[PDB]
Amino acid sequence: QALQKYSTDLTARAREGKLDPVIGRDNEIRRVVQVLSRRTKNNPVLIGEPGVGKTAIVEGLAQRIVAGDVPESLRDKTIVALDLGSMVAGSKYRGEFEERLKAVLDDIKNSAGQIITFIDELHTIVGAGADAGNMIKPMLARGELRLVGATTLDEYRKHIEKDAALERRFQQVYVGEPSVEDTIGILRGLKDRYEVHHGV
Amino acid sequence: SMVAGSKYRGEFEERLKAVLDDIKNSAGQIITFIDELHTIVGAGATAMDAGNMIKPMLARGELRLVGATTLDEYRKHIEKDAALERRFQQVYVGEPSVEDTIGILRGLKDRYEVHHGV
Amino acid sequence: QALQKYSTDLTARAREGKLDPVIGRDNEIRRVVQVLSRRTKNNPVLIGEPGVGKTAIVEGLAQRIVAGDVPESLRDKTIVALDLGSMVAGSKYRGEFEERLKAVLDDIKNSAGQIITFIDELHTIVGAGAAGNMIKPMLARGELRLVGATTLDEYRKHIEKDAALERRFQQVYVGEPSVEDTIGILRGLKDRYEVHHGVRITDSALVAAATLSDRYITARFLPDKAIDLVDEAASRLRMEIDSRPVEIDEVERLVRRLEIEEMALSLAKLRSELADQKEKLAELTTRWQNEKNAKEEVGPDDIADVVSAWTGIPAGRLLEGETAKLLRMEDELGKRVIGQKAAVTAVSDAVRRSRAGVSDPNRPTGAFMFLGPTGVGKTELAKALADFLFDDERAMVRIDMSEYGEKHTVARLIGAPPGYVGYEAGGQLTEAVRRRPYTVVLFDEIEKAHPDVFDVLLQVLDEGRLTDGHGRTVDFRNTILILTSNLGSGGSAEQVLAAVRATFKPEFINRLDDVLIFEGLNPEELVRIVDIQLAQLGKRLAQRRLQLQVSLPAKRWLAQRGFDPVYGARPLRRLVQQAIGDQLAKMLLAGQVHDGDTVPVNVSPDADSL
Amino acid sequence: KEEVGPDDIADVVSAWTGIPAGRLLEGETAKLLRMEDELGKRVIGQKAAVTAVSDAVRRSRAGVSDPNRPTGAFMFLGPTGVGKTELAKALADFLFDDERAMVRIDMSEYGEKHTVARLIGAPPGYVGYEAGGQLTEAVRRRPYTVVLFDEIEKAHPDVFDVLLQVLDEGRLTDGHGRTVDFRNTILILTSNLGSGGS
Amino acid sequence: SMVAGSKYRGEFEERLKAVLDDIKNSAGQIITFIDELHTIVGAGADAGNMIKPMLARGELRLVGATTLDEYRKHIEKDAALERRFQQVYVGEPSVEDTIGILRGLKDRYEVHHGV
Amino acid sequence: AEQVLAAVRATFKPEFINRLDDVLIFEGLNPEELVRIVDIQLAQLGKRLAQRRLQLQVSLPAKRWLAQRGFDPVYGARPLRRLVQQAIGDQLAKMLLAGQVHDGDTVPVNVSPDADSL
Amino acid sequence: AAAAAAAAAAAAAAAAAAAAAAAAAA
Ligand SMILES: Nc1ncnc2c1ncn2[C@@H]1O[C@H](COP(=O)(O)OP(=O)(O)OP(O)(O)=S)[C@@H](O)[C@H]1O
Ligand SMILES: Nc1ncnc2c1ncn2[C@@H]1O[C@H](COP(=O)(O)OP(=O)(O)OP(O)(O)=S)[C@@H](O)[C@H]1O
Ligand SMILES: Nc1ncnc2c1ncn2[C@@H]1O[C@H](COP(=O)(O)OP(=O)(O)OP(O)(O)=S)[C@@H](O)[C@H]1O
Ligand SMILES: Nc1ncnc2c1ncn2[C@@H]1O[C@H](COP(=O)(O)OP(=O)(O)OP(O)(O)=S)[C@@H](O)[C@H]1O
Repeated sequence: QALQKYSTDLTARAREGKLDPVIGRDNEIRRVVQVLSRRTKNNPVLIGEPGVGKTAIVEGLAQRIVAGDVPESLRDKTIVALDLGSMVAGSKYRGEFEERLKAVLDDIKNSAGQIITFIDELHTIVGAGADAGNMIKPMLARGELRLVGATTLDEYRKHIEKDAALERRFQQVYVGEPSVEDTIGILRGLKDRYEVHHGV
Repeated sequence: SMVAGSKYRGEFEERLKAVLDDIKNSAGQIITFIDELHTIVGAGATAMDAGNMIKPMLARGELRLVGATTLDEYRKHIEKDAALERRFQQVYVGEPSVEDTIGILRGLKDRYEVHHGV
Repeated sequence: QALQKYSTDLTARAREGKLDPVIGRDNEIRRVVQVLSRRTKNNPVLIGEPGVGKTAIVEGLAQRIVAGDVPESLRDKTIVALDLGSMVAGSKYRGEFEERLKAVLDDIKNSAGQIITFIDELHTIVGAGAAGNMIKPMLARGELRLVGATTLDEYRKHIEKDAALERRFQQVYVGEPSVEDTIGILRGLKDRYEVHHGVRITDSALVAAATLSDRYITARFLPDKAIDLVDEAASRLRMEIDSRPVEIDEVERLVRRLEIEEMALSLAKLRSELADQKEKLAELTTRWQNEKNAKEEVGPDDIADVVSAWTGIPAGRLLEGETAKLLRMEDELGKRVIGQKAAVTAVSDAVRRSRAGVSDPNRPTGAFMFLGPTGVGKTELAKALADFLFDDERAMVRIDMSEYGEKHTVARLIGAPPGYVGYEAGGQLTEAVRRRPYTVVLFDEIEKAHPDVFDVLLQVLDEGRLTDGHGRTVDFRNTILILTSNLGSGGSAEQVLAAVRATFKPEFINRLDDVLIFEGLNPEELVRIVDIQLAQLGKRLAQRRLQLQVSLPAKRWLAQRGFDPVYGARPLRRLVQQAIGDQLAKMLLAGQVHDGDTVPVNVSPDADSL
Repeated sequence: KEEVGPDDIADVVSAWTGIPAGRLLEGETAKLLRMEDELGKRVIGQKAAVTAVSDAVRRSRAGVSDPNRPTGAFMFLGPTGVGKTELAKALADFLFDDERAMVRIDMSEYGEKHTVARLIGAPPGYVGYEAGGQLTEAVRRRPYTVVLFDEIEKAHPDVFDVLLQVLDEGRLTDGHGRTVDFRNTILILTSNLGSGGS
Repeated sequence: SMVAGSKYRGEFEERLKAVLDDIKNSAGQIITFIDELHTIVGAGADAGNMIKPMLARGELRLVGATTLDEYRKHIEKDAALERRFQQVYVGEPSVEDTIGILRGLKDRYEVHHGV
Repeated sequence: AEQVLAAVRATFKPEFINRLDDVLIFEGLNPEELVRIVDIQLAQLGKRLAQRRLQLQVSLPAKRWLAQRGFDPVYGARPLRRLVQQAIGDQLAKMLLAGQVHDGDTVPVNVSPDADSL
Repeated sequence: AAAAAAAAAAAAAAAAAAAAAAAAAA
């Protein structure tokens, strides 16, 4: 219940058609579904040069879950997008932040794996200390909390690869830019959305 | 006047998030205007946390954020952090010539007659 | 009572079968046990590179205490692991955290020698108070037992800097395993992954996944590297164990896409490619049925497909489609480089070799310098080779060594040493191959480089890998290095070789492949360049419906008056635009040559008018 | 005009990045029709070497140009006092409406082998690192300026090696790792070799 | 004296804002004088940067004094400020002016030494 | 003997001579000491081919046929190691990808004066 | 009955640079 107060809910926004349609890229969606359903250490990381579409893959995954093209043990598992900006709002005292984070982790683990967490731009997860961001380390390797992320390729090697105990517990999923031939299909797909906002 | 006194741990971040929720709360009215926006990058020196807090908000187009930085204080700071660089469009303002600078000068010849009665 | 509240219990979860067997590693178990049974200073600390298994050793110790194979004074101990997360929670008052710590240490004091405290990742304890200092009179009296395990560099950054405690710690190095013992580890873990999924595992997979992960994936260490390929090939098979398989899925989604686009346009074109794709999808479908009429476990190929899809490196069992490519590859590559058949037959002879698994395991798969006069194709060849390995020509990693004329400009490809100005940034060669190494590397005009860059390329070749100014060893073991030049420029076949021996050291020519020498051009082999230039010109202005009509006398005339065997095919590409481009460029904006036209050219004694 | 079309896309990519890439919509074809004769008001004679400079501009505004090459890279030389610098400042006059918005570097100073670094930058770890080059960070702002190279004889034959991938590819690098594209500027080279050869 | 106690975040900034607010709190009679202003560029840790909108709006009068050698090494490299200052140049004088100045200061040293 | 120790003695700045011990001379590529090198290289190539259950039978006439372009006592035995993968490697690679050299088969060597076909 | 209020901090340590000093080689 505590995740109501420190999170959005992409599945609840997807259930009223408030997401731009994701066209293309079957390979990355199949790769994310392959990695996210293994037994232990099940948490991918999307990595690519910026602008090629990395949030679009997670929104396409949400579309494909709400539609229902997934396998059996991925059906009806809502993607609750976490935050780390809103969680350090009132944190003046010496123990409030770690209490809040332990409440969040206890609320995730209390479920039966029904929640897929989503920390976007997780290169900020190292800091916020003063220790902190280090109590999540045993929870990652056991396999309880499912975590999907998205970094740029060059903030990764500055903030995460400095801290090689963490980066062993991830799975790098590279995303490359397309050529022109797929971009023509993407532009034919997204043509209808701008004709409605601008009446032309 | 936002990093004014914030020596406590969470004192800056709720302040900035309150300002941003007030901007997001109203019905598309307020167009913000930050001058000298290269100071966005090194905001909270804790381990990069601040400055790239508004990054998931500019992509949805929630605050219209007109800025004005110089040419050479740009490829030193903002091009260093190229995840922010594609959020911003660019308008290139070059200098005029004399043929229009005469016209620019002829219109400002009223405020100087006021402050100096000549 | 407080240890029940804050901390955990391994022995509680050990008696419930809630771990995995730790088959292997008797030596470090016996070492930690024997250090722990000392009269004094029994504080062991495990130090080793990450991922080799350090939690698993303490779990095997817990399993052994539950079983009872331990020596004398280790009966019924119930190893308790502390939880420093819950120690700091809601303690927003003044003198509260040290009293919680004092209550826990009082709860440790009363029991004599049962409880073995196990703090994992003990480099957090140096801070975490503002406290965390009430250990020194505790360890000065032998009460606490304090088994722990950190990583390799994180020990010396904090704890050896703060050396007042480290005298009260005996250390144990944890050794990584090799390829031989990892197979025996994977035999003892097959029985769980069969249960968690609906799959079975052939021992061929447990051979091949241990062998294949040693060469290609070079970032991790051996015990947990091998579990990944098995554990994700199981998930891929479980995806295909469901109702309808792959491929067919690919084609169905593709044809649905093209259907969408086409109906939205209602382009022809696509209409054809639809139909063709519908033929294919039909055929496959029928084949599928046929097969059905006539797999339920992992084989050798699934590990190969996992290691091929990740990290971009293609390594399979030659899956029936590239055999159409790698035999036709000469004629398909000779659609952009005309002539030089002896060179194409030697460039092709390093891809079919290393694809078919006969090549050397510590060598760049292609490393060969080719040179001669100008205007021949030695730069066009690489941008034709990278046109079907990648199916796009802008995916080349190209540097130009015509700018590295002096000593100090090494550092724009190897990075600066740490603690300097550019250390966020890193190099331009090192940090562009570590991200998915399969690309093709160029070196335009290796002549005019300074003769000290070459003492970096000596361990690029002959070893496979190089260091940088950051602390990693990226490997080039499966790239294709290509060197260009114009050396000699007037020798028949041997003055060129004398110039190469004069400028390069002989211990650099010794490490290469066959140094090719290009021959030039011929009058008959120029017309095939001419019509390629003209068809490329038509493809350029195919956007305004302005095709051409070149008569064969005019195409013959283009071969003649720009010919010379001293500048190559470069003057022809200027002569085309001097003949056609002037008159076309003037008349096209002068009206009257509007869209939907097939303008001809006709032979005049000097020009050729429109 | 009730729908967008292929012209307004070109209007946007003109008004941003400053490159004129339109269709010459009936107004400025009137200019480029008269360019061999409009330029004659400041340069007299030299007629066979204005009908070639006046051709790499017309063929690049018609769309026949080679899309990976500078639009014109030609070298003119001869005796002194002829008009070979006055021409390269006169064809930068109606393209820009000024005469000072061009990249005028002078290679009369690069006698030694280590003045490469003032136009190519400095490798990381060294003193002036965040400064770029003088040739590089004057193009990346507005990628359309005409470039001079005055008296290329006096440069040591190492500067030509830097200049060799400028031609026929269009890109070079610097310390920061960006490949600045010279695909649509007009390079101009001056010289005085021989000065009276038959 | 303004970077006296600061190992925090935002400690120098409030201490500077109080001084600028006490300047512009008053009316126009607080002409300021920062001597040796080549230490206004650094002192960050972003600082020396609340002053840039206040300069080119006419709020604080700011008579400054830099030596020419330290100027082009610390300010002209950071050219956003150099259009916020007028460069009054002071050349060294000739002999007779110095004789006049030495006749000016004859009074003071006779007090400082009875000669 | 003379020029080598004269150049050796000169490049020892102080105290590198009498504080090491005696200096030895190489014994390069010789006809009797050439066979076992080829034995080690062919054992290496058999290690490379034993995964797909193919192995080799190499005779001594081919082993001395390679000794013509394997002696060259200036540059060294590295063109021998190259030519092992040149002559055998391309023929084997051409045969192995088009089937017909099915697994479990062995390969014999067959001497030719310039090639050695299979 | 007071509190603790764990305050933050700021760190700084600059970088160096080297010069090459070419040699005229005659
Ligand atoms: N495959 C796709 N299908 C549909 N829209 C797409 C696709 N790829 C990209 N887009 C659109 O292009 C934009 C991509 O922006 P983002 O993916 O949010 O950028 P990003 O991937 O988050 O990279 P950064 O570094 O986080 S800004 C959005 O407007 C998407 O709607
Ligand atoms: N002999 C073994 N038997 C079974 N599993 C093993 C064995 N050796 C290692 N492993 C596995 O290897 C992995 C090692 O995980 P951990 O040791 O917990 O991580 P780590 O090596 O301690 O690195 P950090 O620093 O703790 S993240 C686990 O999946 C273990 O089950
Ligand atoms: N045999 C050929 N077949 C097809 N095109 C060719 C051939 N030779 C040259 N060309 C063309 O010539 C151009 C390539 O020039 P290059 O030969 O690559 O110059 P180069 O080989 O790099 O010589 P240098 O000394 O390095 S400039 C392209 O336009 C090619 O299409
Ligand atoms: N045909 C001409 N029409 C107009 N002005 C000319 C002509 N020929 C020369 N001039 C003038 O001659 C002067 C010098 O010519 P420049 O071109 O600057 O010298 P130059 O031709 O570059 O020779 P060098 O090698 O640079 S000294 C300028 O003031 C030009 O205007």
